[PDB]
Amino acid sequence: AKELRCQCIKTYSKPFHPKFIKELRVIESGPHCANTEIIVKLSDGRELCLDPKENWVQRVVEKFLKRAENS
Amino acid sequence: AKELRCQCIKTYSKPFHPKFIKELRVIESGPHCANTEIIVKLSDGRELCLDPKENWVQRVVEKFLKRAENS
Amino acid sequence: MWDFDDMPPADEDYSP
Repeated sequence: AKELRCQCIKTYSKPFHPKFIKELRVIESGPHCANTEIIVKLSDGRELCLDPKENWVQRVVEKFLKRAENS
Repeated sequence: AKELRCQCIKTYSKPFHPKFIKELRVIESGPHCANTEIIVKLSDGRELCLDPKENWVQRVVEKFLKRAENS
Repeated sequence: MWDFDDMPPADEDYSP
């Protein structure tokens, strides 16, 4: 209990397509973060952190849910 | 490329409250699953699988999003 | 890298 950083080091404040997303991850304020952070698996291989502060994020993410649900 | 099982083989048949949920995980149909599965993680450090086929799942999960977003 | 289309990050410090 000394110093803990949020899961998302930074957020990718740049629009891109939902086509690349296969897995979604949402972590609510934890013992390391006093807020909320959206995370996503990047089909390139890595992971990526999105900022719910952007409208395009609420959209590409919304489509993922509507797509994984309709599937 | 021989045999791959879905990330979630079983589900939880006991409705609960997002109060125990701290991290959400959603995996769309992958090379191992031809459908959609909503995984979740409890603060206790545990991981279970929910069935979007249940109405109470769409609710306790919906609250988590509305809670992590309002935070 | 070829996963993209002419596009995800051309930078990477987003490793939770």
